[PDB]
Order: sequence, then structure tokens, then C-alpha cells
Amino acid sequence: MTLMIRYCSVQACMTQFCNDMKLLNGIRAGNYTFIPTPKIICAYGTPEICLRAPEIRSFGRYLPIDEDEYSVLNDLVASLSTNKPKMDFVAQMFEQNGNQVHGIWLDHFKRKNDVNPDGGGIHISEGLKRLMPEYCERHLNELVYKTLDDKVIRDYTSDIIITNICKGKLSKAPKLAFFANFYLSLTGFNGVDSPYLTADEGVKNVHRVIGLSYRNTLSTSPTANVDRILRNNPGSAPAYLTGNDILGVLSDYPYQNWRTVVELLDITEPSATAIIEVATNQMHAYLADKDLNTANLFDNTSRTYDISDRTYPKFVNITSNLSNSNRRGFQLEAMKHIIYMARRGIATLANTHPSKIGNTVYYDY
Amino acid sequence: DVQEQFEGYLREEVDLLNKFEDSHFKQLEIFYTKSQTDHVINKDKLQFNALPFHTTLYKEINGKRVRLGTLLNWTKAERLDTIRHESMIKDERLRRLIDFDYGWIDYAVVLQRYLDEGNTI
Amino acid sequence: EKQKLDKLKLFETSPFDPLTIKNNQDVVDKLYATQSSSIQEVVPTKTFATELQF
Amino acid sequence: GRFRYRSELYRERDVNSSTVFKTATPGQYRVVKKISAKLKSKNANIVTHPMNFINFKVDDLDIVVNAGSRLVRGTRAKRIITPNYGTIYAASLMTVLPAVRLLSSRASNMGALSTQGRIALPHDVMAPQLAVTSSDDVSKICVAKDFGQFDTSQWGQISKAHADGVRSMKAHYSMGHDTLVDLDLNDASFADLLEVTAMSYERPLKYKMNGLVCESAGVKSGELTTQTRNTTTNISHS
Amino acid sequence: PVDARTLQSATAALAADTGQAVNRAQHVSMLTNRLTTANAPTVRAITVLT
Amino acid sequence: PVDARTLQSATAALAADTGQAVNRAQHVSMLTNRLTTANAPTVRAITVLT
Amino acid sequence: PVDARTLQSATAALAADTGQAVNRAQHVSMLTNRLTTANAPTVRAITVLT
Amino acid sequence: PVDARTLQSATAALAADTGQAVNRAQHVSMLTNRLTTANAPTVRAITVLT
Amino acid sequence: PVDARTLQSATAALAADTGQAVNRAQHVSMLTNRLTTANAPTVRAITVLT
Repeated sequence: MTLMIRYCSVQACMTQFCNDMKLLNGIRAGNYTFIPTPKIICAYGTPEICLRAPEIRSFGRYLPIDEDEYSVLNDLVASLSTNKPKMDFVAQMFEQNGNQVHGIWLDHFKRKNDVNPDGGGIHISEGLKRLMPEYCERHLNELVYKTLDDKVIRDYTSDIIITNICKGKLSKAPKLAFFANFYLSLTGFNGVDSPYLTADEGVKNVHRVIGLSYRNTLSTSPTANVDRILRNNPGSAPAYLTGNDILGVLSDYPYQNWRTVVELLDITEPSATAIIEVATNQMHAYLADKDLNTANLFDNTSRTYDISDRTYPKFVNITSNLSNSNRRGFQLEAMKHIIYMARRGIATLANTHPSKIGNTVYYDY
Repeated sequence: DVQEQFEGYLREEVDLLNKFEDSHFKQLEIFYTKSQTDHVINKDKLQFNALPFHTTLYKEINGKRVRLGTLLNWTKAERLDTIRHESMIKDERLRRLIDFDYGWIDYAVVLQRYLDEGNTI
Repeated sequence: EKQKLDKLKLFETSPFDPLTIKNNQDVVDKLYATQSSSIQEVVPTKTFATELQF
Repeated sequence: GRFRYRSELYRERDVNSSTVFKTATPGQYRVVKKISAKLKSKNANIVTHPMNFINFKVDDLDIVVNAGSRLVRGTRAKRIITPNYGTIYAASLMTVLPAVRLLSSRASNMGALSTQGRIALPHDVMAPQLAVTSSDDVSKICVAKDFGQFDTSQWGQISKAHADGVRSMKAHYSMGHDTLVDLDLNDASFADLLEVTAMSYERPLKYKMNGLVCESAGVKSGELTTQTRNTTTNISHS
Repeated sequence: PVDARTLQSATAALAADTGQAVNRAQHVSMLTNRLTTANAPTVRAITVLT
Repeated sequence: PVDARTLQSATAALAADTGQAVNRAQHVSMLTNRLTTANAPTVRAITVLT
Repeated sequence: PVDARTLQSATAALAADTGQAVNRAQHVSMLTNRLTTANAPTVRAITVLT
Repeated sequence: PVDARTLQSATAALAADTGQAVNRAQHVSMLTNRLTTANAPTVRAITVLT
Repeated sequence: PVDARTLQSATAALAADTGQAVNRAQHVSMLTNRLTTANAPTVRAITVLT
């Protein structure tokens, strides 16, 4: 992707990518080797991409793949990654070496907000029990043992993958957060010609149709926002808490009880209200990228496009009354179709309803 | 008529995906020999042995089969001497390459075809 | 060709759209199970909520 | 420790008394791997051994720390990374980190020649130059400066100037000592932390790798501090 | 024998007349959450007996 | 042939006109829960015949 | 010796009367979250001693 | 040239003065959901011409 | 030196009196959102100076 923005076209870059895929080592375990199908790219969990438009991630869902084929591919890619080996490794390290946290961090991380740990009697899930102060110590030890990296965890992961695949056990893929079919109509151009002269024709066409982005208008990940809120107000929340963990535990519970949740994580009010607001307005970003580890994804070509509030009214038409998070998620869903169409120099407007349902009836707005 | 064009483009995407997967399997058919068995993930029963050197793992769902991938069992490495082996290597230059590390064996035999084309470096 | 017609007729056979279906389902999911037993005695069940809102 | 797990994947020949054990099940074996490793990462060391980071002695300004080497794509000079010691790192987090955070933060509705404005997406960052290079107006000129081997210039006077600039903030914090003393991080007054950061800035620091030990009195390539010092020097030059 | 007609239509009207909220505790949900038709034949025979 | 406004748009307009919320059961929800346009041509023909 | 009677019956009645809502914040929550029967035997005997 | 101000500062006051619920449907949502700044320069040019 | 007492109790009292809700937009949220005690010691010094 970062190559395509500079000196490389879709034809050359895609040929290079396919040849790179063809030579990958494959999952090696014991004296057996698994080479999975190359159709895992369009599957959920991997960047779901169409070959002619590789920039748009998570676009493979809308492709007319057979439902059964797509389901089996999703289970395959879900089973290709497991978290059991790391848990087993950490558990055995704890059972063999014991506690590793200092006493200063033991006494410093204590409940201060003076709130009943039982809560309102609500169901305390596993993550909440992990992050709650009275059970902090064990959790802290896990962090230490999550630091250590060694060959054996990945050899065990490969062995588990091989056994599970061959035995017929496919992990059940998680559901998709957002999915909607958007129906397009013609419209006019909005953008300005691309300064990237060397870039491929598709990217320049997208720049001409939609426009270019800027750092002021660039969207911010919810995890980074929660991290900023936590860091700007030290002492309000325990230092070990990260934006990812709070976002996950909030995404587990219904929003109606979210406040109670932040009371059990010992989050003082200045951080609590801001975290609640961020979760309310920006849960779509976390739910969209929940199942994919985006640590190694810096989509430069996708970032150059202007997908923000400045271009939503001119290209997306949603009339239903929805919450802000769902509205933004569906706006990105429509933007995916808009970008795919605009790669070919055609500017379109997305709508949530077909123009001609029946041979006699025609719909508007 | 933009919607129909969009649907046609998605259908072309599916066709390209199928061609790309087929090309990948055909290309991997030369590094290891042609697949010897088609092992069904759920329907068939295997005890992790008596599986050939190269197998195609499929999965059956709703009266249809999909192609999960390929399994290679390195115990039955004899099949690999069908394509690459020291017997075919004859030219004195590549014997030392074979002895240095066996990993070049494949490339070595490929080079020999060039040498059997009559051209010498 | 029949599948496209069926999907299109789904839009007109009901007043909801997948966006609104997701929005409505985001409200009652996991709501009943999370609350305590006493509160569970005084709130509708998840099936009841789905029946009311759909 | 020893990490053990059950594998139904090996063969009978591979069974040896060291690693893989033939178990009761005819086809299932037990493979063990002996591990002994040090938790060298910053977070694991922070949780396990915080006294090193908290307690500070004067002698820690003289001890050596291992350096790292990073090769780059191309034929550019090899990069050497010289991390600061734990106590100095904690002091830098307390004192210098706010300046770096403020420098990194640039927001809308600000002038270009502002502290944040002066210091991703290539088009946006290079936008003024992109507009200037394509314009009928000829008064506007673009000047580009690249500074190399300025560590020798960083040695000496301007390092002390940075130290004095850091020291200038001690007048706003009451409790303080005349000279450097051993301190406790959570009990020391901010003046002592500022003074220790100034000493770390101005004093030469010793680094070792591959059996070679060297001292630096310039930028020292200390993380979280190179950008600020370099941009301040460049601003003064301009 | 009795006609097997679901109580869904009747219970929907009960929720409509007295506002029933998912996130609120009300007296109406106490009646609905304990509507069990398991012991209907026994009560039917008692009504005939009376 | 006819030209018709989207059913979802009209439902949104009516829901905004009244107080319609997904948490609490209401009568407007009962009205707007079974709006079907599937048999529109038959009713149109019946109207013309009448 | 004392009987074992669950607090769920009484708590539900309190929640119904006060209109307890999970999302909102009321004073009835400041009473239910502090309902602990841990030190009942101590207060039971202090009642007798008075 | 004009200044760049996020609409959230002004929208926060509008939400607070009225009652905005993430679940209910109101008239304030209709006004806020269609707030567009994309065509600001054209309208600004219209204002001067008038 | 100053004492360190968590303002959770004060916030809960304020929240209950105003009936603050997670899913609405009230004026109490704007007051509650920006309770920053980072700059407290400087304001404490200013108070003594007056």
C-alpha cells in the first residue's frame, strides 16, 4: 500500500504482492506444514480487499462471494490465530516462579473512590474482574509474563493450528459490527487535482473526486483519545489502565450500565465523564477494528483521501434517526462504496434504499 | 445505471479472486509435486498418518466443497525426489553447491536445464 | 435474478432498514443479563423487548 | 522454568529423553522446552524493580549504559541509540516531557510562526512550499537547510546553554539544594529534579558497545530530548 | 382441548397502555414476567368444579 | 407506474413528529411496526374500482 | 440461629416504588449499593443489649 | 480566509438547552444531523452579493 | 501539604440531585466534564495572596 502512493501502479504493485504471497513460508509445526488458501485476504480478520481496489480495507464483505464459502473462509481465518498458547505460557510461568511485582506497586494501587466492589449486583465479567483494583495484583503479574517472548509460544500456536485444522475443528468467526448495502446515483466532482504526479491513476482520480485530507481534519483513534484523557489527568484513574482495556470492557457491557462500570474501575469524575463521552461518540471505530491487529497497518494511501465530515454530506444520504456511533459507522460503510466507484473517475452519491424496487414503483429520498 | 455497473465490477472482482487463487495453487504445484489426495476436513476420517506428502484440505458445507489449503507431510519426503534429487544433478560445478548446503538443490537442477540448453557461463 | 428481487422486496415488506435494525438491537442486547436478580425481576426479558420493538 | 505441552504431531523416531517424551497415549507425546530469560523490557523492569528507577545517587551520572545499533536502508550512516539511565529517565519524564508534549501538539487556528506552528501526509506538511513553488509571485523564496556533524558544535557552550535554560525554571519552585544530592523521586522537590536534568544535559555521558566505551558532551542522542535540542539550535541558527 | 393462541398480542397491548421501559423498574413488568401457562389445565378443571 | 416516497423516510418523519423511543413500548411503535407496501398495487386497483 | 431469607424480594419492591433506572442516577441507588448483611450478628446482639 | 472552529462547541450547547437522547427521536436531531459546512464558501459568496 | 480525599462522594451527591444520565445531554455534564485539579496548587497560592 505505501508503495502504491509513490512510483508504483496497481498492476505492478499487485503483481509484486501476489509473487510475495506465493513464496510465504507457511505454518510449520513438527514435521508438517500448512499452506492456507490465498483467498484469506477477502475474509474477515485479514484486510478484506478487492484486488483492483486494494486501498479500501474491509471491502471484501460486499463482494458477491457465496455465503457458505465466505462463512467457511471466515472460520478458517479466525482459527488461524489463537490466544490460548500465551495464556498457558503465562499461567505456567506464574505457577513456577510466583509473584514478581514490588510491594510499592502493590500498596499504591488500592481502591480510593470508596465504592462497593460488588457494584449494584450486576454481572461482573472476566475483564472487569481482571481490571478491578482488588484483583489487580494477579493482573499485574500477567503483564510481566506478557513481556517475555520466546520461540515456544509460536511453535505451540502452530501445533494447535495444525491439530485443530486437521481434526475438523474450525473456530467460529465473530460477527461483523457494521454491514449495509448502499445504492448509488450519479453526482458531481468535488476534489482538486492531485499533486502526486508519480502516483497511480486511481489515487489521483480519487483525489480529483473526493479531495485531499489534512491533519486538522484527520480522524483520531478512540484508544488514543482515551489515552490522552487518562494522561492529562493523573491520579484520576489507576496508572495501569490503558485505553484499549477500558474500551474493550465498555464494549462488552451495554451502555446503560457504562457509568457503573467506570465506578468499578476506580475512575475519578474528570476522566470518567470524558471516557463515557468518547465511548458514546466513537465506539464505531473500535468495533470496526476489534478483530484485526492494526499495529502493522499504516495505510498511507487510504489516509491521503479526504474521508471526514467535510465530504460526508456531499456523498452520503442517511435519513434514519440513529445514534452518533452507528451513524458514523454507516457513513464509513457508504464511503467505501464511494471510494471504490471514484477510483474510476465517477462521482456517486450513496443512499440506503433502491431507486426502483418494483418495475412500476420508483422511490425518492 | 450506475448500480448495474457497480454490480458487474463486483462480479469481475470475484472472477479475479478465483483466477488468483487458482494461479497460486498451480504455481505451488511445481515446488512440491501434484496433490495426491483431497482430504475432506469433516467428512473424511484420518489418524494423522497414511496421509500423502501433498494433500489438498477441503471443507464441505451445504452440499458444496471449498478449498481450505494444502498439507505437507515431511516424513513421506520420497515424493520430492520425483522433482529434485542428486541423481539428476550431473554437472561438476553444482556438486559443490549441493555439498555446501542442500537448500539449493531445486535451483541447481533448474540451472542444469540452462546448461543442457547448450549455453555455458 | 430472483435473489436480487427478493432482497429488494425486503426493503418494502417492512418499515425498517438494516441501519435501524442494528440501532434497535444495540439497545436491548445484553441488557437483561447484566442487571442483578432484583432488577431482573422488574424489567422485561430480551425476547419480550425484541417482540415489543419489532 | 520448563514449558510443557501435549503434541499429537511428532513421530516415534523423534522421541528423545531430552525434549519429547512418549506418553501413555500411543500417538500423543509430551514436549518440554527449558527457558531461562531476563525481563529486559522497560515495563517489566519497572514493575519488578522500581527502586532502580526511583532512588538516585550521584554516581549514576558516571555509570555506563549499553548502546544499540540500527542500520538503515541505503548507504546512510549507521544510527547509534544511547538510552539514558533509569533515574535520569524518570527525571526527564518529570521535567522535560511536558516541553516535548507541547512541541508535538499543533492545533488549528494558530499562526505559522508560533512555537507549535514552527515544528504523516506529505502534501499537507509541505503545503506552503508546494504553493510557493507553483506561483506567479516571485518575491517568495524557499530556503532549505540541512545540518550535519553538529554534535561537535553541540559539544561545549550550547550544551551549557541548554543546561542554563533548564536551570532558569528553578526560581519558581521553593525547596531546593545548592548542589546535586541523592534524592527520592517521590519526595524530592522539583528544583532537585531540574538540577539533575541539567547535569545530565551538560555533563558527558559514557556508553559502551562491542568492548568500546565513549563519552558524549553534545546531544548524546538521548531519547525524548534530541528533537527539542536540535530544533532549538536550528531556530537560533535561522 | 383448547385453542392454542399466543398471548403475544394481548401482552403487547398491556405494555402499550402502561408504558413499559427496558431500563426502568415498573410494576407492570412484575405481572408480565410471571405469566406462566403451565398450570392452565388444573385451573380449568377447578373453574368447572366451582 | 408510480413514484413513491420511501417508507423508512415517512416512518422517520412520523417518529420525530410524535415521541418514539426504542427503550419504551408505545402506540406509535404499534402503528409503525406493520407498514407493508407489498400489496400496494392491489389496494390501488381496488380504489380505482370503487 | 436465624432464617435465610433473600433480599431480592424486598429490593425489587423498593426499586419498583422508586422507579429505579439503570441509566439515570437517583438517591435510591445510594441505599441499595450499601445494603450489606455482613455484620448482622453484631447489630443483632446490640439490639438485644439495648 | 476564515477561522476553523469545530461544530462540537456550538452543538454541545444546542444539545444541552434542548433534550437530546441517543435513543429518542426529536426535532433537534433533524436540525443537527444535516449540519453541513461543505458549501460554506458558496453561501458566503452569496451573502456578499446580496 | 494538603489532604487527599476523592471527590467521588461529592460527584455522586451532585449527580443524584441533578439526575444526570449517560444517554442525555444536560448542563451538569458540562460542569462535571472539566473538573481539573491539576492547576490547584497555583490557585491555592493566589487565594492566600489576596
